Amino acid sequence: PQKVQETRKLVKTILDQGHLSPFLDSLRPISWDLDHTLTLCPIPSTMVLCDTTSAQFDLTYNGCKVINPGSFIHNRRARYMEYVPSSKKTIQEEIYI
Amino acid sequence: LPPGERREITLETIGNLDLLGIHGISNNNFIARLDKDLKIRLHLLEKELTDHKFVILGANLFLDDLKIMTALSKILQKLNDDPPTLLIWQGSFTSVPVFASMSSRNISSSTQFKN
Amino acid sequence: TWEVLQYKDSGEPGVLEVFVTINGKVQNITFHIPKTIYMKFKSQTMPLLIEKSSASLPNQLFKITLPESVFLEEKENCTSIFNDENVLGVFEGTITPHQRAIMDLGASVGFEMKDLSMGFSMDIGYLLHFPEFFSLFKSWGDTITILVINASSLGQIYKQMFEKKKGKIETYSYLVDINFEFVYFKLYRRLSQETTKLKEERGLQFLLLLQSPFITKLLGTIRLLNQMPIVKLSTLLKKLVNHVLSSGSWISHLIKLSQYSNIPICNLRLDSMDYIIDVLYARKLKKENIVLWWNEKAPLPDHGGIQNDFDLNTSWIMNDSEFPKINNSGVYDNVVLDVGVDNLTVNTILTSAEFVHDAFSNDALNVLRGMLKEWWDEALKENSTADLLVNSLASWVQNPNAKLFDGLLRYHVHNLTKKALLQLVNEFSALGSTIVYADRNQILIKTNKYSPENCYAYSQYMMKAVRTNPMFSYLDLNIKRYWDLLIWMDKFNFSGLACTAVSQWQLKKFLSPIYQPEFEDWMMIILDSMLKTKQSYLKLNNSLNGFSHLFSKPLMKRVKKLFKNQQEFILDPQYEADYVIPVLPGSHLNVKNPLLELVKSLCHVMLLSKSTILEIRTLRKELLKIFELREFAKVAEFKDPSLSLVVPDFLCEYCFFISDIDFCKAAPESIFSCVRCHKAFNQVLLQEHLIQKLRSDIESYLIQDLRCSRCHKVKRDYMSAHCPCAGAWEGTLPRESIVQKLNVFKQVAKYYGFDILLSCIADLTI
Ligand SMILES: [Zn+2]
Ligand SMILES: [Zn+2]
Repeated sequence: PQKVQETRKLVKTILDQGHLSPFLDSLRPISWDLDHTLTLCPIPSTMVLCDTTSAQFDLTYNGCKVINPGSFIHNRRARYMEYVPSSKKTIQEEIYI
Repeated sequence: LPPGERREITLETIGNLDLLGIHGISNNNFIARLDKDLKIRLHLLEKELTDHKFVILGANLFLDDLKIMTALSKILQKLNDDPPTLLIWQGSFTSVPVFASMSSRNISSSTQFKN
Repeated sequence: TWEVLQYKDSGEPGVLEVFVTINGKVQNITFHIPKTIYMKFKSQTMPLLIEKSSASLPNQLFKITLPESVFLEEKENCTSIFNDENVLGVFEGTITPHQRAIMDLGASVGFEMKDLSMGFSMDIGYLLHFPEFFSLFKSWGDTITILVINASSLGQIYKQMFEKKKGKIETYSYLVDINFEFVYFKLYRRLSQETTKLKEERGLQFLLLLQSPFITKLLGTIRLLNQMPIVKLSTLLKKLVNHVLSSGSWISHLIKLSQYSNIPICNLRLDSMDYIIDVLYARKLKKENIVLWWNEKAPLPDHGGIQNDFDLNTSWIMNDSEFPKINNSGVYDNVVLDVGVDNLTVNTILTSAEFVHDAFSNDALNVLRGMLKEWWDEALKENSTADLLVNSLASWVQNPNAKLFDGLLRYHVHNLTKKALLQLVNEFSALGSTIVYADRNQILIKTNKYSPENCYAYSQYMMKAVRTNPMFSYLDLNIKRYWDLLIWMDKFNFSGLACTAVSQWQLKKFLSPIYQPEFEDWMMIILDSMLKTKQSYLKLNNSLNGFSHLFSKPLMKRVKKLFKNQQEFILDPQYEADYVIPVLPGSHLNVKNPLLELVKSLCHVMLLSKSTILEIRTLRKELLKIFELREFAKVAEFKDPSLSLVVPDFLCEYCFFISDIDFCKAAPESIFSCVRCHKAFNQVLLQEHLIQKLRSDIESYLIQDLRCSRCHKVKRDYMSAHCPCAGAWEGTLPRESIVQKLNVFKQVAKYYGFDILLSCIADLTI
């Protein structure tokens, strides 16, 4: 499905690129001293890669579990997400409103 | 795109540094090391704590919309029955960006954010 | 139905509840409106209402039209045309339905909007609230409810103010008419309950006037029954009585605004004329087939998704504002014309007149020009509303809260204003004069003439000769002062005789308290000597030659005596407070000898005299000999004791006056109140502008280009270690300059006690 493919593409881009801001500094400026924080070089164990313009997901790639609770209020539901560190499950949750 | 590298492979081939201070702080004469036995002990404790849960709220949680606040009141009322270990709030806590006001009649942008 | 009083959105999408007027009654009614959308593609697709279209974009296009329900249910859910598939972005998708209604229907218009197309005399209610002090009034009741001496003082204050405002009350009596009783205070339930009592006694046929500047507006609409038609508005009971009796004038003014602009009475805001300009510009833009960059949700223009991304041009456009203000310091024995200027921005927009990628759209500019000409002609025909509008344009072109705000438009207007000021200086100088100083509000002009009484004719000729050039047809050129003799180094540091003598010196403020009177004394003596010399030379017929000789020897004798006294008393606790140097905003530097600081100041003021450099210089030598300092010693050199911190283009909304304000070189009264009018600036607004300036400069540091340190080429690549000419890369904003800027910010924050700015400064480091 389109929604799956355009998020596999996202996390594969981010983690293969190894760095949270692949874009040129003339398109997303970085504080030069602090660019080391955006680098992911030992790939994190989990990533809450939050994004309001993509579907929710809880993918895994290279052992990195990347989750996105994309937006709090969407399609007349409140949306929130329960990551469980001692098992790495990711139970999505919603309240209708 | 150049192939990503699994966490273990990266850590073992850079020399297993503590790049966080999870085990110890570094100095210019002393790079902190991510001690294997302590790593294992922590990992076993991590698997032991079945009950810990991190709750992540969605983005664009505008505090200045009553519908957001109503929804959120319901959610937090659920969470008070069984508290998270940790609770990530995030992302743009106001509907408009909060910038230098152009007028003094309305309550100013900064003051509104504080409210 | 064929007249409107209010639009508001229904809960459900695309539907409006509307309050309409016909046959002498208000009626509640409801419309259905489709959402118009524009989309752009590089390649064709048409799966399906959708119409291929043509319209100028903001700096393959299809119009799209749906009821908002089907658009909403499709867009957020399906694999539809609204999702991916070579869209370059939706353009007008942010416009709220009732904000489409106000544009296309207005006041002079369920029911399909498909077939809708392009004398007040009723009751009023009132609910103004002053935070706990909820105030309620009607045009159909003889008592007033004012919540938590009271009644007695109310009665006589009403009587006095009613007597003060009789004619204004009488002429607007037919809109709102008079004495009444009083009452005063879980309590908050009375607000909902007695508003039900209002609704029970007037189901329709009355109009509710909401609130005043100490707002809590949204929570107010939670207390208030949300189904009324509502005119939203944003021992001190004198204020409340005054507002109540002012109501009739507000209704008259709002009727004038509505009948002029075709905006319903509830929807237009008195609090911002910029909004009326937004809707009225949106009409003429869509009528000239421009895709509209209205943005409801955020200040930035809705160019589609592109508006969310950082851009070096965009960030330059937002960060930049400084006029290249001219300041030719000197002494002037010729009469100097202190020319005020106003309506400069309006003049540029009227008199103004892809390859350029930060020029505002020339189509939209042409619309703004012709529309401004229309408003201006109606102001010349004494339309109070059109006059107020043209005055308020200077706010709207800058205000980010304008619905049609665009940084490109702000910048286009701004740099045209800059060019126009330079051309105005060119015009005055082309007529044989010479400019002392110039900025966007003021010009000081050397005349090549010597007598004010001789020149009250020629000055008016000169100013007329400027305004009669078409480039300056609309300028408020105004000869605000005549300077007979002028000493000038900047607008915060001057003295002169006006046609009589005034002196003001930020220089003076840095001298220790014993010497500030001494400075003013010798400045009066300098003016007196210069004037004696001018009038002497003119009786005998650059005229200042020899003015030092009338006072040099007294000044040296005085300075010698003061130097002896300083050696006696600078260390003395009896006197040291008069020798302590003041800490101040922009306090530039440490100083070891305060008398030497006075001498440096006097000598610098006198060294402004280009005609007479030699005699002053020799006197300066003979003065510094008292300290045994050599004539050119680095200590004896005068560096300005003040560091400027200019917040560019501050707006006084009370008189729509745009001014750069310098928190260090300006006196405190000019910081906390306007110079032209004298309304006070709000403290938090002021601090917010300082934090905006601070963060703008930090960002300008981090987004800078690097320049080669020995050949000044720009660094074009991303990963070179040095320029190909072997020069090391360096900043175009060196780090030292930004350290200095943060230092003056911390000084200003400490001195004026700007708690928000000071905590921002704290949060940088910590
Ligand atoms: Zn003012
Ligand atoms: Zn070079």
